Amino acid sequence: LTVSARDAPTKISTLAVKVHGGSRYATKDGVAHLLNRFNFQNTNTRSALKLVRESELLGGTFKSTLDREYITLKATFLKDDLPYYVNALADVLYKTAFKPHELTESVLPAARYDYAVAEQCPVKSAEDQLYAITFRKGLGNPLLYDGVERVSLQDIKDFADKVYTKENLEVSGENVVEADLKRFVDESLLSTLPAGKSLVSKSEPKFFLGEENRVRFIGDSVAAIGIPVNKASLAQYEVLANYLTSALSELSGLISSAKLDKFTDGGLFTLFVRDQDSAVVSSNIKKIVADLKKGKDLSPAINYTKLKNAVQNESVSSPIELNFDAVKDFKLGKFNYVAVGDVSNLPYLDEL
Amino acid sequence: LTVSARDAPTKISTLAVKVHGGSRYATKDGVAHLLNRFNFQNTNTRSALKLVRESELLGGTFKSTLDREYITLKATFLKDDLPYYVNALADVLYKTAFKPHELTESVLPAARYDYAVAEQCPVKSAEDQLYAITFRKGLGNPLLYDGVERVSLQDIKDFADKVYTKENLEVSGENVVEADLKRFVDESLLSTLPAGKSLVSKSEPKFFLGEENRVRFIGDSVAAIGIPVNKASLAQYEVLANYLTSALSELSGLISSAKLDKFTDGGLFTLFVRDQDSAVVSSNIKKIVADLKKGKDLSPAINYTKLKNAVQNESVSSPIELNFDAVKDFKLGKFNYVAVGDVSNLPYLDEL
Amino acid sequence: AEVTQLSNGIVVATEHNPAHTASVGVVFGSGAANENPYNNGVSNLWKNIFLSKENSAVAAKEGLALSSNISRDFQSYIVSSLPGSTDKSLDFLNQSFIQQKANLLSSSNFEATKKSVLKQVQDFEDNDHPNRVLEHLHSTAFQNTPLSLPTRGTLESLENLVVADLESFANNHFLNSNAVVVGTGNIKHEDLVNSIESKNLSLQTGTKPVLKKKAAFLGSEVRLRDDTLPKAWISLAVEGEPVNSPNYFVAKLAAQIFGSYNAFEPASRLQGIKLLDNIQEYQLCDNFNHFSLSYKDSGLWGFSTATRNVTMIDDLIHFTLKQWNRLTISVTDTEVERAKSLLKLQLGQLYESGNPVNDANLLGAEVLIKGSKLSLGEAFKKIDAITVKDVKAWAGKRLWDQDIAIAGTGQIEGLLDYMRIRSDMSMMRW
Amino acid sequence: QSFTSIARIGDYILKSPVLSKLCVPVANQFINLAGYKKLGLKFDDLIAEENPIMQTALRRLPEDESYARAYRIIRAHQTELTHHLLPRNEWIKAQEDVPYLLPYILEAEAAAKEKDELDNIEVSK
Amino acid sequence: QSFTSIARIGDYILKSPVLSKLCVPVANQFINLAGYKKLGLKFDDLIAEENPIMQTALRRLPEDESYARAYRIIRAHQTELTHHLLPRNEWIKAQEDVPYLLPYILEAEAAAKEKDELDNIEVSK
Amino acid sequence: MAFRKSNVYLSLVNSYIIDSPQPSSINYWWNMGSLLGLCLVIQIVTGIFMAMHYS
Amino acid sequence: MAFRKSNVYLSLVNSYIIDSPQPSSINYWWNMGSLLGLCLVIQIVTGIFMAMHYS
Ligand code: HEC
Ligand code: HEC
Repeated sequence: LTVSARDAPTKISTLAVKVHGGSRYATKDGVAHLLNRFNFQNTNTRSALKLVRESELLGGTFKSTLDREYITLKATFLKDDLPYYVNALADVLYKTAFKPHELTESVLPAARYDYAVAEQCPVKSAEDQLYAITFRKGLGNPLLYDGVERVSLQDIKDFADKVYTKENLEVSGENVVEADLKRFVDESLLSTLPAGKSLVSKSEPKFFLGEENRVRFIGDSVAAIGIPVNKASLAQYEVLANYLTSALSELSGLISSAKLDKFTDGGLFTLFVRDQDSAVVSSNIKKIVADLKKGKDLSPAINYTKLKNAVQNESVSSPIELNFDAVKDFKLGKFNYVAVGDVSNLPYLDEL
Repeated sequence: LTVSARDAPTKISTLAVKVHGGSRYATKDGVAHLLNRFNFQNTNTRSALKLVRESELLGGTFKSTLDREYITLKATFLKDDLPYYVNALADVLYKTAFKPHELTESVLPAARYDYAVAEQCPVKSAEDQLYAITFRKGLGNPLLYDGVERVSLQDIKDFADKVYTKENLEVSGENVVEADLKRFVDESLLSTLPAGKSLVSKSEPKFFLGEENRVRFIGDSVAAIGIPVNKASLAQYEVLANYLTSALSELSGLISSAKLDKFTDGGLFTLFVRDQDSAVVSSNIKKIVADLKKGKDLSPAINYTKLKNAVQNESVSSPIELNFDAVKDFKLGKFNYVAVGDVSNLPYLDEL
Repeated sequence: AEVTQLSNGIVVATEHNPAHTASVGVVFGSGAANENPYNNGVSNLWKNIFLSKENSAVAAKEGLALSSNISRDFQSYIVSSLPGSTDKSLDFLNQSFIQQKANLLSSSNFEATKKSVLKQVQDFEDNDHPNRVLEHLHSTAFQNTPLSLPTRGTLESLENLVVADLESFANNHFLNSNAVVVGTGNIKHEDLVNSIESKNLSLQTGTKPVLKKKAAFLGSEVRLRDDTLPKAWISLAVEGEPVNSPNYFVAKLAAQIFGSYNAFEPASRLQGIKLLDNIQEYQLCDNFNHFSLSYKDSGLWGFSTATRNVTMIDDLIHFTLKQWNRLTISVTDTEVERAKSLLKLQLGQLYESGNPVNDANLLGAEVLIKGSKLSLGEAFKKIDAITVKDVKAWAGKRLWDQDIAIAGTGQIEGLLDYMRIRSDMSMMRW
Repeated sequence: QSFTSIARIGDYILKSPVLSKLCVPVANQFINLAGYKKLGLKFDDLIAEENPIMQTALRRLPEDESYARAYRIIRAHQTELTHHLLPRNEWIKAQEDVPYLLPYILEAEAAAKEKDELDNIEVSK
Repeated sequence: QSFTSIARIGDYILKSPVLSKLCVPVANQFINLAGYKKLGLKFDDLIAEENPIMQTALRRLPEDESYARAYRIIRAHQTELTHHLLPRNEWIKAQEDVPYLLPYILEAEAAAKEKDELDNIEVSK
Repeated sequence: MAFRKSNVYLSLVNSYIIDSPQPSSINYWWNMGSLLGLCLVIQIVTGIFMAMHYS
Repeated sequence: MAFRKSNVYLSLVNSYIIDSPQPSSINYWWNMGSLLGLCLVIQIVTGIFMAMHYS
């Protein structure tokens, strides 16, 4: 029930309600996806239609976005209309109706859409495999619903109960008067919510290395690697990422993506080499792995790698730092490899 | 250019032309497939239509089977009309038209069907994934065409040039007069054919053990293991398979299928645990692996495993033998594991 | 050729052709057709105890393989073995049909066997649509008559069956007079006849089984419409010819004319079948096969088919039946010739198989009705005899303007009424 | 009339130097008098396509020749509806006026001829 | 007439002890005289479905109930065309004549009514 | 596809008087429709024939 | 979809006089058809009106 804020002399305000119900905490393969897509449907006192129609006349919108760890309920509006959105968001968490038909007529469709869109971008199939082979059942859980294991209308309601509780959520109002936000968060239906135990462990959730999976896909062939980090080691893996995506690295043009996914208990560093023909994909990763095996750094990236991690900071969270103007050397231990696309024309873990 | 026979007072004969061109030696992913599906199409001197209209009036049919190692061109007919079916199979190897439209209108479609069917049977999606991980790139070649890497009309043709050669194929007459076959073959286009080098190696090629691969799937979940065998250690794995496929095993009801694929340079042993819910699959596999690790046998399978292997063996090759009555002891070293279906609620190689 | 048959105290029949293994088994002249609505599925229940894990291990050690078959007209229990172990078989056959006729039926095995066929049959009715539709075709074509009983037996009469029923049936049917022991593979005739005559005795000799009422055909239909199924499977037939009939082959040749077809297999679409012109323009079905099922009392001549083109089923039937009309008025000479070659071909592959368990089932069934197996060479002689004129007479009796049996499942809303289909059995004339 | 027929008669003429030297000129003049080249069309574009054979052919035609043919036909309609002729330089020069569809047609024709024959083949014992 | 309106008027008669005692008996009587029960049909089956609201409801009606309704209707036509009634023990019984489709309708009408309101809401500053 | 279905003129005749899906239970009151059709013909035919003599 | 498109009667019109796909290049000779249609009307109308005075 943490209530943050900010305020400023602006006109747009964005109220966010973070709930630890992401794909990690998912009880069944994809329930998180479905519950996210279920948010903002019918509540026992406000149909989905009226919520929209009404919100439009005020000048505001809603959105429910799924993370690998959260289910954020953002709500952008016109500052002075603060209360409406508070009670509105609350109303959702507390009393969404979950009618059997809304699932068949709205939710499942919207979900199968989300999945089919994702199902056609190999960098995202490579990334889904990366998490799956590194952190088996924790963050290795499928982000989206694909019906591999049937999720009934009940399963959604259950996971909705586990997840929509006081201890597990955090309100965060950007450009909002903190005094009024708390006053309004209280006296609202948010407080009348159950207070089940939060679902966040500070301990590192197993790692697994030297694992590889090969997925046959038609079209763009893509090779990628993921390396799990620690609660302190993630400091250098962050700069390594920005270093590999800057004009400072001789081999930035040989990869497509490189980033570090941060968590409150760890992280995964991902590097993707996507192209067209498997020949230029192989050569481009066989070198990336080769030259990084021959550790190198000097970190000229610092004071830039923290300029990129400066603009990417506004979502009320700012761990690390410090170990900037600090560690400046990187080797390359073990990792996990996934080859999506032209399988019989892509390197294995043996080579590399 | 080998030529066999048998002869009997029967009414039905059956010509065969085993050409080493199975998925094993495919230059691109699926060419073996496409070529097989391409057989019996138009030839410069006979239309796919006439071949059929004729053979029907003659009493006889043509077939083209694809092995992991062969491309069998069998032809069942009335004993007397022997010369026809010899020239018939000849014309196909030396002068198949390979017209661009026959690809788009007949081959591609049928090949697409073969793959559409196979894609729904999780045991053949498991067995394919197995060869892929054990033998890697030898027999590890996918059996069927799926267009992950494009194959042009030329490829199907270049590849047909390689495989359809004297020193690579064996005529295998069954229920045919030895003298007359050899006689007819040598005055048919089988002798005019280019004689390139044989594509068979006498040595065991790369095993790779302790490999695992997981495939997400909608339908029946299947857990399965594979074990590469030695050029001699195979005779025992044949009784291992039969023991588990009989009432002699205290666990023949926990598995769906158990067999040993035999080749001239090794072989692969596969056991599948297929079922509707992931739980039963989990139990029955976790058990077989632990139950076999604590080895057993004593050979009550002997004298039976050599009964099932007596009827099966009717196709001009009765090797094995000897090692039975001799070897009779089994355990369970290292293996390969693929879990298809509800991957999330199915075991990993870690446990087992 | 071969095929030799001799009596004794029981009747024995063998067919040896030096190959691989050799199988011996007892084939009873009673089966599904000899059951009742309430005890139905008793034979399919014997088949599974004979193939039980308990009995399977006993023959596995000894180096044998068990194979059972349940049909309408007969029943069979066969044991496979190596050429030399020809005596190991009889000592097992006899052990299970005399010594263990008290064992096996012991609870814990019967309950295990029954729970397994109850599932086995529940799987069949939920999944094997083509064969299920065919089973229902018999069910309605011969309703309220012996032949109408499904071989696997109903799902209800099955869970009401107890050991007693099994025993009662065995005691009434598994008899000396209603049985034939057969031996195929490579085992000689004189080797078996003597090995059997070694241990004398009879076991219920002089006892005859309870007779019944001759099976009859009835123009009718059964429509198991299931809109949730992705295809529409349908079978349709007329009263056929029984085995040991003047037209046994003439009828079998007519089916071969229209034959079988698989819309996805390139070679199949190239066949010399006039019907295939009409069906390929709009792809009326995925597949279809023509048959000529023969039995002791009656038979069924018609075809089965599956289709995804659910809105044009009426044409599938229309064209198919317009072709059948041809057999009475315009069947050409080359259509008949082609049939012979292809009949002989498929007929040969049936008899001449590399599996004695098939050969056994073929020898038993025949000698169990006509008391002798017709040599394959003798068949070809009859097949080549058949003239265009012959096919037309047969069609005039059997096919032209005759009642029909229809059965279907899946999206069959487009299958028109009985009377609409029934009408197509003929054509207008002056 | 079949192209198998047209191609029969035509070649025979084209072979015997007597008929050849006498007809080819008339034919060349007949064609330049026809005026289709002036609309940016090749003769094969004129072949009436409302029949199984032509339909079979057109489908079997390689992608590029097809898109090209598509353009030519549209261009013809636009020009005709404007009642002009294409600028002289855009006219199909006789060297371009190739029978590109023809091989496909003849293939299809003979294929049909056979199917037809094999459907009525008599038997002789 | 809307079911929203029917239930509005019906419930009101039901909820009042005076009106209840004076109407319901006449109601059960009117129902027995109608006779649909003797044809094996629940009154909800009789509701006309050629309109969006009913389509919406029938679409939303759970499988078990749909397949049964399907049978009931097919059964009724078959009976009606034979000019017989079903055997009395097959007649839909009083505690079977349940308004199963009614809630889905009421909900569908509710949703429709709202949309219409929200499509014409006037604004006042 | 059958002819009665494929022909431009017979398909009309077909979907109206041959393949037209009817409710199995319709009684004889549904027979009045065709009767009227007949009536229209009787009137028209008889009329034109009488018209050849009318002034 | 538009009313002219969905309506039973109007649609027949829409697909014959309104949305009917014509080849861009048909010339004035293709105008003869509508003219024959007009003649039929003129003939029919002028005729019925004279019938009111004819013997
Ligand atoms: C010219 C064609 C013609 C048509 C078409 C025609 N009629 Fe007539 N009708 C006549 C003639 C001529 C008479 C005068 C002779 C007679 O009385 O029958 C007549 C007379 C009548 C009469 C007078 C009854 C009587 O005393 O005979 C009635 C009523 C009548 N028509 C009804 C109809 C109806 C209704 C239709 C159409 C549904 C119809 N007619 C169509 C020609 C026609
Ligand atoms: C005042 C109304 C009305 C008139 C007058 C009328 N009809 Fe109908 N007609 C109907 C309706 C409404 C139906 C549909 C009834 C149903 O099938 O439930 C119908 C249906 C029909 C049918 C189907 C068979 C049947 O009886 O249901 C035909 C055919 C038909 N009418 C012909 C005609 C012809 C021909 C005329 C006169 C020349 C005519 N109608 C005049 C109302 C009328």
